[PDB]
Amino acid sequence: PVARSWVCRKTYVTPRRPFEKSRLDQELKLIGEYGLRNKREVWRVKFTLAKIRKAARELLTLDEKDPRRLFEGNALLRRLVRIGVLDEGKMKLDYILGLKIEDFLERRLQTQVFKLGLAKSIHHARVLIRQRHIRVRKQVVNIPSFIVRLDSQKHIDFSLRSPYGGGRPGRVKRKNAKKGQGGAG
Amino acid sequence: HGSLARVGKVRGQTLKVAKQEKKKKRTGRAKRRMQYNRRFVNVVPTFGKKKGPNANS
Amino acid sequence: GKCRGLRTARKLRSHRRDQKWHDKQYKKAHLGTALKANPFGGASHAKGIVLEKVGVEAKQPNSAIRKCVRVQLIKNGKKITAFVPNDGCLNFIEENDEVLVAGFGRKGHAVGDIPGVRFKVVKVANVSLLALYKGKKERPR
Amino acid sequence: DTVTIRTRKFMTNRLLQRKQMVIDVLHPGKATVPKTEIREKLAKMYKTTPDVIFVFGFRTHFGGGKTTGFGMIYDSLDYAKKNEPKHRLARHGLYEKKKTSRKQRKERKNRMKKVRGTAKANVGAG
RNA sequence: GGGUGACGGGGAAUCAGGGUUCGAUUCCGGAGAGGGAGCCUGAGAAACGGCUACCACAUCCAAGGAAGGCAGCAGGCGCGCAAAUUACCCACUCCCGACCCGGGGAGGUAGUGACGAAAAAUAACAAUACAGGACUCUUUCGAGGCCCUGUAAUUGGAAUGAGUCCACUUUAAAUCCUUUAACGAGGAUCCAUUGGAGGGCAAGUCUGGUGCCAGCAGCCGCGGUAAUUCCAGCUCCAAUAGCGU
Ligand SMILES: [Mg+2]
Ligand SMILES: [Mg+2]
Ligand SMILES: [Mg+2]
Ligand SMILES: [Mg+2]
Ligand SMILES: [Mg+2]
Ligand SMILES: [Mg+2]
Ligand SMILES: [Mg+2]
Ligand SMILES: [Mg+2]
Ligand SMILES: [Mg+2]
Ligand SMILES: [Mg+2]
Ligand SMILES: [Mg+2]
Repeated sequence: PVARSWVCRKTYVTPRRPFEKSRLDQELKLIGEYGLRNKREVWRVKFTLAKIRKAARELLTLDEKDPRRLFEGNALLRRLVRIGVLDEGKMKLDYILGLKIEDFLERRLQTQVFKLGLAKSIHHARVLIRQRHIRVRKQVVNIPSFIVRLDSQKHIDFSLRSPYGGGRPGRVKRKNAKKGQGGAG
Repeated sequence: HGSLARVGKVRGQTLKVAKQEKKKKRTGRAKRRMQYNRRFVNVVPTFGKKKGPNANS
Repeated sequence: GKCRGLRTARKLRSHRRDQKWHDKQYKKAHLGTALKANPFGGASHAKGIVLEKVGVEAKQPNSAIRKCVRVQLIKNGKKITAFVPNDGCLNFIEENDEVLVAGFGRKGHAVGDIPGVRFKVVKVANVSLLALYKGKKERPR
Repeated sequence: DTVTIRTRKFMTNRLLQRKQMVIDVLHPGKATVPKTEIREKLAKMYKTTPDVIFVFGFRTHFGGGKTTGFGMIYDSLDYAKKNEPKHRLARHGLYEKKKTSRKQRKERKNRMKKVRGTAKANVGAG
């Protein structure tokens, strides 16, 4: 007997037909567009979407004006709106099924860095985010997969305690200044 | 019947060769970038009866 | 045809129970038989002492000597002809030395050219044969 | 000078004889303030010395312009050496402990089971 | 009646709808303390870190006698394909006691730990030499560049953690993360791997060796002197801190 959780789960599903070709080609394209690290990063999004679609289906199988559906569906829609995937006005559950990977990728941090100028190419963007150069709201978001809430998009900019965001310059520029001071001068 | 003699015949008398040098190859995302770039943007040419990613005449 | 009626459950469920035993794979897994016969007494692998290096001749259309190892298992006392895979690998295996043996992928059925060989040598004297072939580890002395 | 401090979730524990609250430290550009400095700043804020102020459980956030942790202000030291954990007093040396080290105590008491009555023997033991 | 690679359940794994299999294993219930039996105390035991026998193992004996039970926690032997430190602490959670104060291998804390799960680095940008193509221009050749992609020169400085390490915090005391000073990148370096490249099935009719041999090959097969299948080098492909059996 202990404290301790043991409550976990995989964030993804591996594909059955492992060399579909058209599947591989599509997934690669998705890594290109949004400078993703690896295939499993695609697959975890595919899995998250799939859950949502699974919920949408289940709610649709229920009768309309059943409290279970009305509550959960509304909550699922509000959740999707909050991340800036579904549009207000388009909130009525049958629209969830008509939705795609591309939308979920688009609202990463790595995207909304690159999207709001800030980066200069998506691979730059991902590096920045890793290197503690951008801050969402007030926290230095180290992680690119950080799905940016629609609410909290316009509060994405550079980290205050950094070179790019107006602060102490990084160690390389400091080294070159010391070299020019003592070595050259 | 049949002897256990020649055991490692071909592994033995093969001509040994040095494994060359080239470069520290790109890894992780960088690799995947590079492979994306050499299917979808760099080449995309006028076709001449199908392609071959390890082709050789 | 089918029993079908509403209060049949039992009839249906019993007949299916009866017929399951003509499903070859089921019978393998529910009668003892195979677990009795398997020298790996329901196990993925088995250690066992090598007691002679023995050439198996390949089955008709392919002509080749195979270079097996007669193993005796530690757990059971049963004997085996494990296939020593990869080129010149037999020379690593010297007599009376502690090999780990696995299945050959087929779960009792022999494989390809080899007659009567369910088993392949994995490790030699607690080292791993792949590693010796590569030239990574070395046989201790 | 440039730290700044806040006091969140303040409570007046009349019946443990204390004020007690969540200290929430702003401290951008510096390396998580030590507890001595936090106490002294709390003392000038609450006008009741550093002696009766006991502070702990500071956890810095990510990025590093904010730590958060619990603190409390007793009325007097006489009270704070009564309803207070011993380690937290010894944290600033005012109720230190013995250096017997558990295991040795157990071995001593496991001998003594061996012998009856003799107070001198049971004093001896080990 | 026999069997069970049978403790029951909650639950777990697969899964369209059905099912199939698993559930020694942290909660609940049971049963047991080498094996069988008998009982004292007690509200509660047919107790085993209580006793009495027998059996089976074993330990001192001055040989008359005497003591013993890790399916507690560490650890050993052994068995095996198959499994962690004789670590620190009563600070938390609870328990027990006559008790605000004592005790707790219950419990917590580190150590080992690729069982498995989450996140996630191994480079980014720039002008160059260039190499190309939607636009504008040009009969074509050539050019103007919002657009851009590959290879180089590391050419250029900029950004950075891995790491080394004062200090704080953490903590029972520590560690770890977090915070943070100071050092800390030209890849010859801080080097990504495991499996493939005839089909199934993503990817060489390339080059060298062997010649039904050695060997590969889950299956179909390849090997008998132009091997797309063997051993090698080169390139390429898949997944990637993982991937094979
Ligand atoms: Mg049984
Ligand atoms: Mg239980
Ligand atoms: Mg009992
Ligand atoms: Mg025992
Ligand atoms: Mg008993
Ligand atoms: Mg015991
Ligand atoms: Mg293991
Ligand atoms: Mg324990
Ligand atoms: Mg993992
Ligand atoms: Mg590396
Ligand atoms: Mg294939």
